[PDB]
Amino acid sequence: IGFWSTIYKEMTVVDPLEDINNPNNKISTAARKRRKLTMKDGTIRRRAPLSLLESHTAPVEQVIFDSTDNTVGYSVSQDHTIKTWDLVTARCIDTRTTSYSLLSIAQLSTLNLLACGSSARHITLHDPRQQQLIGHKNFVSSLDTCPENEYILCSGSHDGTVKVWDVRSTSPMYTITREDKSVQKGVNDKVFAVKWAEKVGIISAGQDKKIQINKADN
Amino acid sequence: SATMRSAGSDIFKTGLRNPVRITVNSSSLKLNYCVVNPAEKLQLLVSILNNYKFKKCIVYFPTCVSVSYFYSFIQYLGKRNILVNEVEIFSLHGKLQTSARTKTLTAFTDSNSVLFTTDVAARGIDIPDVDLVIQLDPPTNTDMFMHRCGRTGRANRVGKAITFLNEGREEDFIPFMQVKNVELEELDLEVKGITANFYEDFRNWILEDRDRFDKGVKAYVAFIKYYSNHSATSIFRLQSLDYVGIAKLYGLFRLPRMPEITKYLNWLVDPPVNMDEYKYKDKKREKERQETLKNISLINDKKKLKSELKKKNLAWSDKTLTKERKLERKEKMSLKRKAI
Amino acid sequence: AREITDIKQFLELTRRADVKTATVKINKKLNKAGKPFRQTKFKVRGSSSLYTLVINDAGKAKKLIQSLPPTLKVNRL
RNA sequence: GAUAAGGAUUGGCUCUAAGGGUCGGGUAGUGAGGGCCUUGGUCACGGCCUUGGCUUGCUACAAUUAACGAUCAACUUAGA
RNA sequence: CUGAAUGUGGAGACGUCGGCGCGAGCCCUGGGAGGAGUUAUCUUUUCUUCUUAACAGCUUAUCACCCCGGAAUUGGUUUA
Repeated sequence: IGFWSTIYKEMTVVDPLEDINNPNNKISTAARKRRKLTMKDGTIRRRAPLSLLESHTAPVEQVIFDSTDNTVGYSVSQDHTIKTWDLVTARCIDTRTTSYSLLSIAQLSTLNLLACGSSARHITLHDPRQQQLIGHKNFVSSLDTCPENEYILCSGSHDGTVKVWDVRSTSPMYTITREDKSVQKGVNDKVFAVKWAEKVGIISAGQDKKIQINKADN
Repeated sequence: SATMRSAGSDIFKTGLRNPVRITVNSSSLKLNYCVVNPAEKLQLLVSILNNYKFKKCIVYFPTCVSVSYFYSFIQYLGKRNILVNEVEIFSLHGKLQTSARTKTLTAFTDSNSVLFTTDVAARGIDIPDVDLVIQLDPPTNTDMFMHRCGRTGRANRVGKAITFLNEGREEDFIPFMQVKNVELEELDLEVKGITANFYEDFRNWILEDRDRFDKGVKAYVAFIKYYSNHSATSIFRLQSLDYVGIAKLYGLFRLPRMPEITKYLNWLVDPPVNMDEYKYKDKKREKERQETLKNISLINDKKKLKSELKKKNLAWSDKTLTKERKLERKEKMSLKRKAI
Repeated sequence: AREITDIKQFLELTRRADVKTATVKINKKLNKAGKPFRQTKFKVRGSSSLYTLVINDAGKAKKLIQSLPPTLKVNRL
């Protein structure tokens, strides 16, 4: 995981030339040309991370900030784990092991839960100091939380259907499908991104090029 | 082929089945020759280039290294304005890259131009508007001679061919061509512009860069080898060859170590010049030369050990050492017994 | 006689009903590198042949020794 | 073992498949990107939105014998 | 990786001589590790041991044969 700054003046600068120019020990002409061909789109500013949070053993799928602390960094990876991070010291504090790989993570700090959608077609609820939502038929790729309701969260999955869930329940209360005549259910129909926008509703996007908007207001 | 009769019985090596030989026969061009001392030959070339009237002159050289070396030296002479004419000088030998050869040939074919070429351009190819052909030396084989001077005379055009002879066995080349039904009318050309300086100029231009010295000596040795592989052995004799004259022609100041030089015949410049102070003028190779100089004794000892091991591996070497022992003992005994 | 390379085949041979004893033979010998080593031959005879397993590794030979049945008489050398 | 020799100053013919890989060429004008500047409003030395002055792109003349140079990687005495 | 009557084929099973190639035993011989003899003088000296059976597993072939191809500028080739 990379810990980065919005203000680029606060990071050490990296010089692509310096690797092959300052030592210049045994770099071949082919290597030099290959390195030079990576800077044809002008000389754009380049920066190094503030820190590297490295404890996972498999690729990391999502990382989020704590909705209150802004120092706690819950993340999910493919090594079956949810890891919380101390951003000040840049280390893992606590680790929870799940039975299947995790693909999406969302936080409900107003009722203190973590919803992690896994590759096992279900969303696990964890207490970051229990219940699982089922009904999806493929990888759960993205999650989001309703801004006005405290118990409602949306989930998108690779089966082309978005689903809205109440935390207290265990079954979907509405199942949004992609409204398109040219879309096929299993050929090109996936949801890679879903968003709960407090002013327009539910935004869905994926394998179909269309960006879909659904009301999702009471 | 324009000389298909020469390949007499070798045509059946091709595998002819039902063959029919065809012979087609018809002063278009002039065939001259000059008998001059070799050390003047290049100067004579210059005296032809800046005086004769031509649109294209093709000058033939024996070897490729000679083509490059003399091309560079003539360019240097033209820098000093030794020859003053609207002449553009090109070099084209067959060891170049193919693209360079094509570009040079298409530039020459396309305003008064001189070409320094080996036998690559002698046969087949036709450059229009070629007026003069010079053969700085007669070819290694005489069959190609008719091709080398054959680039001119198309449609009975007024073109001249000139050849140069070494003054020693020149009495044999003309009758040899006459028997082959070729008449060479002797031409007398004055050696203009040489009193004393030309060889001095060549020598002092060689002293500037050791690469020039290397190219000159390499070209001279290559010509000696080329002369070794000569048909009509009686006409072109290695013994009668003017080794000093040829070396003077190339601007050299020392005869390269050859079996020919040792047997059939040193410092041409009477005050000798040492190679230690001779600078290669090229930065990458200067340090290599200095390193080799600092490793003179080590390489000398490597060669000494190689020589000793060759001595021990020769035919019945132990017996040869025994015989040398006996001869040395008897001779050193007689060296005192006769005196006493 | 016969030579075998499979260790479990040797163990299966030593586990048969009609087995008398097994011989363990030690040889000190040189390898192609010149370093001496200890080679263990485990010999047991089946119905009509004598099967020999040659092991040039001390640890593998020790594990095979430990894996022999406790009711099998073992002849050292 | 080819290639004219094998104590010496080794460099050795013409044409004809390949001879380890890779990279590299000027002088001028204007567009781009970086760097040092600087000027206003804005939020408690640091941001946010704005103002004027080493890399590469496009055109115009020389060079096209780069037939040059640079770098990486390989290699040792066949004599009894 | 079934095979009756019936009909065939192979091994058993076959003259003598010549040179060439290959293997084994014997002979010759270098180093080293032991033992014995001679030694007025010389002699790294003289003698002797340094072995691997039937059987079993892996691997190993001249000849012969198969496939492509189509040859005089006649090639290949044996001690013959």
